[PDB]
Amino acid sequence: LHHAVIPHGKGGRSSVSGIVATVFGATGFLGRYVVNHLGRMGSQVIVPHRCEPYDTMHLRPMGDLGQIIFMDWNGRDKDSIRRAVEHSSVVINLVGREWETQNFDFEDVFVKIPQAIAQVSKEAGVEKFIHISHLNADIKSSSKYLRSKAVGEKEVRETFPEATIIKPAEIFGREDRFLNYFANIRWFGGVPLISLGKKTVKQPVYIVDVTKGIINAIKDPDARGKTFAFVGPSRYLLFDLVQYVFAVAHRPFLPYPLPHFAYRWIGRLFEISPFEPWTTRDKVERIHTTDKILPHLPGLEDLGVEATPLELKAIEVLRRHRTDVQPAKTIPTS
Amino acid sequence: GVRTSPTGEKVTHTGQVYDDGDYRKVRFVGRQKEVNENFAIDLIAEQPVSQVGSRVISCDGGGGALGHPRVYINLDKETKTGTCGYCGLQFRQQHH
Amino acid sequence: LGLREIRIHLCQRSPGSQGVRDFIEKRYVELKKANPDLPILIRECSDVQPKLWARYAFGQEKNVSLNNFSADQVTRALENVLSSKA
Amino acid sequence: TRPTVRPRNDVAHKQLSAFGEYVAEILPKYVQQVQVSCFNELEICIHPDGVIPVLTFLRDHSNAQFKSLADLTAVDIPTRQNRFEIVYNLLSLRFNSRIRVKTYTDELTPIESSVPVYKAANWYEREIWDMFGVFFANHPDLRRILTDYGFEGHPFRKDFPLSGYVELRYDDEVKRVVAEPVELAQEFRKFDLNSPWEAFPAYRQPP
Amino acid sequence: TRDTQLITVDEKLDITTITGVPEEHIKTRKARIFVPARNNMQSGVNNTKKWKMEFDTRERWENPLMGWASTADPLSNLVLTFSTKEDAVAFAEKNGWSYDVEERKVPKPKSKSYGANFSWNKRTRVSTK
Amino acid sequence: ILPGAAYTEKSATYVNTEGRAQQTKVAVTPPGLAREDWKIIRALSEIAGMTLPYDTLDQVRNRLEEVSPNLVRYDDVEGANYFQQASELSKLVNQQLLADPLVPPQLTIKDFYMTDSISRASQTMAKCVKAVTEGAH
Amino acid sequence: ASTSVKPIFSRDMNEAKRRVRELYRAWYREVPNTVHLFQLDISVKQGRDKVREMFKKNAHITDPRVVDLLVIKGKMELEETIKVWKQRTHVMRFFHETEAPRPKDFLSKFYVGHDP
Ligand SMILES: NC(=O)C1=CN([C@@H]2O[C@H](COP(=O)(O)OP(=O)(O)OC[C@H]3O[C@@H](n4cnc5c(N)ncnc54)[C@H](OP(=O)(O)O)[C@@H]3O)[C@@H](O)[C@H]2O)C=CC1
Ligand SMILES: [Zn+2]
Repeated sequence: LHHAVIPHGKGGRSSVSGIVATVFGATGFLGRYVVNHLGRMGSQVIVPHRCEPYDTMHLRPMGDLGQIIFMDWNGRDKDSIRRAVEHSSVVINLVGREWETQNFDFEDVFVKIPQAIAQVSKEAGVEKFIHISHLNADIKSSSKYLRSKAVGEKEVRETFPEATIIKPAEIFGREDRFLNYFANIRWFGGVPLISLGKKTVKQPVYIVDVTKGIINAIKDPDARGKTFAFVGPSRYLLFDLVQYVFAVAHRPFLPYPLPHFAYRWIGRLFEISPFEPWTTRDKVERIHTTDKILPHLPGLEDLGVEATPLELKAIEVLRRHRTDVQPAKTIPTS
Repeated sequence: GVRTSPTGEKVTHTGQVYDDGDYRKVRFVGRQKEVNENFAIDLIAEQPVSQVGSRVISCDGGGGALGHPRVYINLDKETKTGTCGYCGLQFRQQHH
Repeated sequence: LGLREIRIHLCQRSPGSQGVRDFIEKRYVELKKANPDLPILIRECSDVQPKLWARYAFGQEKNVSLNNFSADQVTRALENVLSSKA
Repeated sequence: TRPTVRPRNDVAHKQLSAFGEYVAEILPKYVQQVQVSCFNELEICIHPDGVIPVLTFLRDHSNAQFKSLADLTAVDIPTRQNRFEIVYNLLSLRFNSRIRVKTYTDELTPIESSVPVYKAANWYEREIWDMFGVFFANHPDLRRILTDYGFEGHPFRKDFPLSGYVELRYDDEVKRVVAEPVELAQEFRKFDLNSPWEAFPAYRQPP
Repeated sequence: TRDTQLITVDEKLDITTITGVPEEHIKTRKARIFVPARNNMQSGVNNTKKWKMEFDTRERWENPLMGWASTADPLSNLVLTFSTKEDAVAFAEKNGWSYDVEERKVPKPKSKSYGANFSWNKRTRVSTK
Repeated sequence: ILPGAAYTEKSATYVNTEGRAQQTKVAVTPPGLAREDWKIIRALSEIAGMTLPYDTLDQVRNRLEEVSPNLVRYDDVEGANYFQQASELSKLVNQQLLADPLVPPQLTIKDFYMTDSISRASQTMAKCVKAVTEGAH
Repeated sequence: ASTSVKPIFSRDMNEAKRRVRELYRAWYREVPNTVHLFQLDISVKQGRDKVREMFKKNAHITDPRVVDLLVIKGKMELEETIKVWKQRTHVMRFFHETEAPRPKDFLSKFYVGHDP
């Protein structure tokens, strides 16, 4: 524990792995899985949080005594970010939001805050920096969510050149907003879709695969200053994918088309609430965006992670929606 | 006798202080490092040396049964004081 | 690329090593003046089956059991190693 | 008298000695040794084949009437080839006396279940099985009683580690309690306390 | 003359599969069967009577929170006592542990004589008493 | 620089001045990223494509047996013989003695305390060298 | 003699092997019921593979008495599963889903720690 930190032990709860990580946005969906893997191997995890301490309780059991440390931070306060990274050797940014708030829009969560963390991390002396982006990130799309990601990805790549950008597709899991999203369209009617789910190809990836990929990027030396594209093993049509979700959840599937402009309006209706919107204009766009194919970026297979097929671990997610299923037709590689 | 390291952390009476690059300092961020202010090595030096008129004096720490085991201290050596092994009090022999 | 060292194993007072003990007493001094730069490592140990190890270049080793041999059979094996290299 | 020393009871030492010979004469086929300790406790050491014959005699015989099974346990002595010592503690309310019966077995040899004699041995034998791994034949329901379901190993064996091999923990990824190899933040500190000087010369063993 | 019907089993006793021990701690360990050496600070010889079996020492590291000594070795504190060397080897063999046996070291009998302290010619004469 | 384990941190074999082979036992593990010395060479061989034929300590000690059978006879003295043959070969190549007196490297006790890496790094041996040179007080 | 010993259930390997198969059939037929009652996230085939693997690791045993104990313990494990004395956590402890694989090659061990 002089030059960096020497690993010690068997790689269990009470071991020392040498990883001192600050995980921004650790209180969300992808955050709880990243902290669980870091703390499960004996890492010192620092968890800045904006929420009530009551909402960080599901993280305390994830590490031995003293291994999970909680700090208050403000996305717009550079000093708070400095206090949370000055002692770390790796910084992971999972800050994000599926909707805009009166105080935080997509240009804050995905551009300004990530660049603030990257800058303070660079001058604090942090050596490794992992930033999460989107697979479909580019400034050409109707989704302001995806336009912000492309801008933020470029700014992170400039403030912290040795950063490691991860570009995952729609992540599915127990607490995801992807498979659970195609299961809450039952109290209104059928399943609205742009077109009828055709001309929309999705490549979802398992949450543990993304988590295991981020862990291996910390340990792997030849991942500094590199971009990855974490994608699932199989590609699906949004119609076939959603049909599979309802079959696994044993719900009656009544797909009917809806105009693209018509879906926007009902998105407006559901985003007037003060709480987590059920759906929004940007959410509809992203679901109906086609997952890019970037074969020039190393993916999960370049970090020793075997992508988990959606059919194998979809029952564990949709079990709670229920009151021998044919696998969905998949696009061949060709 | 609490000294402060260049980074600003207090040095404990055992000499403990985290180096500049040690990550374990992160446990004190938003909290404090508990350091006892009364250094024993400094307070027992303030006690005066006791002048006795015999070659062997006995110390029991003061208080009888509330002190420490009674030990006898030899004061024949004139180049130093006879220190009690339990409590640190010092004794000297009057003009011999 | 051939022989690099010779190792001979034997016991001190075991009958099976009698032949090898005879070889060392009389033959060995002659064998060593003819091979001044060849390390012949005689190593004795109680209750060890006698053997002859030959180590050629690049770490290859071959062993032949000298169990119950006579001094003549032993010197025969040395030639098969000194002469017929590998 | 001597205020700090336990007074002897030679009357009770005589009586238990006589009853020990009595039992040794009536069941020579199994009894291997009889002894009375300095504090008047009778031990009958028997061959394991005599568990049911010897216990039945002591329970039913008019001069024994040992109708209570106070306790039944095992002791693990690894240095013996029959490492386990099965111990029966019986009580006689008629004659207000206690007797201890000992036998032995190893990791593989079955012992006969004394449930037919004393019904109280049903759970005691399960605890012996669970904690020592001694199999009792013809037990109505033999299974673990104290250890966790699926527990591997027999904890009370002298060679089983104090902290075991696995520890439980709740994993959020799989949403359940999981078992993993044990890692202690502070290892148990093994103290070597034995004095290098003999304490009791009366128990010295021959060189 | 047992009435119980016995059977013939001609194989070395082996219980590795019915002890619950993880396979990692049966094949990778190294038992040491020895008689403990006398503590040189004391003259008592009552801890050198029995044979002990202990296992090979493994890693202990500093606990980050408190500096305590941590361990992942379940057999670190396990020590067994045996009356003789043979019944200690027997226990190791049936549990599957590789072992090393170290022969007992008993002090050599010494020739002691108080009168030699005052010898007329020999060198054993002592200068101080 | 490849960090290795000291004698208190490895089960290693040593032979004393009389041909008696003895083995140390692990008291503590080597510090930091240091590793057992013979394993550092097994690891190097595999990365070099010349993988050695032993993967465990017992296998490495089987290899020692093939080279010198007495190196696995722990706490046993194997008598060596053939002094006559050694003496015969000792006088085939004559050589001339120098004319400088035999001076041992260690004359007084000040030269005894520090002789290897471990003793030279000891703060107690240094105090012993100072004590026998400067004296008391 | 020394080699004469009481049998547990089986007097030779042939009789013991009969009890092994009778246990395998009982286990083989409860995986679908176990995977259903406990609502496990594994498939029936990989549940039956684990049963096969457990029967395979201790397949070199030649002592009839050791086989009897392995079957006695195996039946106790089956009874706990059928009676639902176990819970979802106990059934899944055969699969070690939370501990990362321990590499078995020499080099991988050499990098991580001092263990063999
Ligand atoms: N989950 C998915 O399907 C996808 C994930 N990603 C990206 O990964 C990142 C995290 O994903 P995910 O965990 O699922 O999202 P979540 O909504 O589940 O969690 C977002 C985290 O960011 C925090 N956050 C949001 N706004 C702020 C803010 N102003 N200040 C401080 N913290 C804030 C939240 O803290 P708090 O809870 O206290 O509000 C929360 O901890 C995102 O950037 C996302 O774009 C990429 C592809 C798909
Ligand atoms: Zn005092």
